[PDB]
Amino acid sequence: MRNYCTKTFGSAFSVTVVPTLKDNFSYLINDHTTHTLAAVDVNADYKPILTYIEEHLTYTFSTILSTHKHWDHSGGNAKLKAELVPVVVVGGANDSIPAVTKPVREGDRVQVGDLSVEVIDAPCHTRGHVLYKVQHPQHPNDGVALFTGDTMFIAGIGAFFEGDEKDMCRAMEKVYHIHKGNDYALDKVTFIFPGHEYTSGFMTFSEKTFPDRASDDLAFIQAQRAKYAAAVKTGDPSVPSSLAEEKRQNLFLRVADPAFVAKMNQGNAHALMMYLYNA
Ligand SMILES: [Zn+2]
Ligand SMILES: [Zn+2]
Repeated sequence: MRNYCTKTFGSAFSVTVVPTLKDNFSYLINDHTTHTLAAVDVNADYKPILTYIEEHLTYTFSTILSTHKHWDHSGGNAKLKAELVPVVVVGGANDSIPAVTKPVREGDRVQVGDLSVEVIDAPCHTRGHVLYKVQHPQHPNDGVALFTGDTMFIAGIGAFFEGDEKDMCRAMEKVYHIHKGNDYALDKVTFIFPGHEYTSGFMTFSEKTFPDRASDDLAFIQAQRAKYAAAVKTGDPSVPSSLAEEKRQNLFLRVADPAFVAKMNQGNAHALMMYLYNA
């Protein structure tokens, strides 16, 4: 009973949230200016992507991007590529991603049609995990899609399978400061597309752990939590949240704000990250 939904960025591009496996999200990027399609985090259960393109939609389907190596994110790369181009498979250089033809590292960009895809290194959950920051260079104010895989979820973070709290702090610092160059004007139009529907458990955590009961961020967390749960209730994805929203509701991301670190009073940022991870 899990539905797709589609997030649109002005007239420039769209991102379709495709529920896969039990709780995974794969994504379809659609560049409207050139009719070019790309998939993110294709696993064994890739047919829902085709059914969407199929039912809902002259198209070039040119790229697959993998946030990290884990099978529930890359297990469909080869099988999806086989049909039938050429299909470029993008993945972080240090994750040895199945079927990769474009290994990438921090600062690299690839084009999907006229869209730019910028790569951010985020080792922790895997040694080679990356994030993909997608936008239209000629339409920067229409917003940004950020694909976070298993590094960041709504109100949450992934397990540190191949790394540690220092690695996650660095990842949170990068995400937090993406838009420093524009005085965070684009935070409100930057949308977060994570690996899984884990929003429920993490929002319950944010609501319980938020330290300042006098702030309206508590009321905000509460309203957001209910909002996401009602979506999940109708089959709708909880995702995406905006980066502006995450900066309020995601306590792990807020480790990148020194005032929040001081308010939590659980040691320095590294200590606090470990405190939150262990709670
Ligand atoms: Zn993973
Ligand atoms: Zn995963």
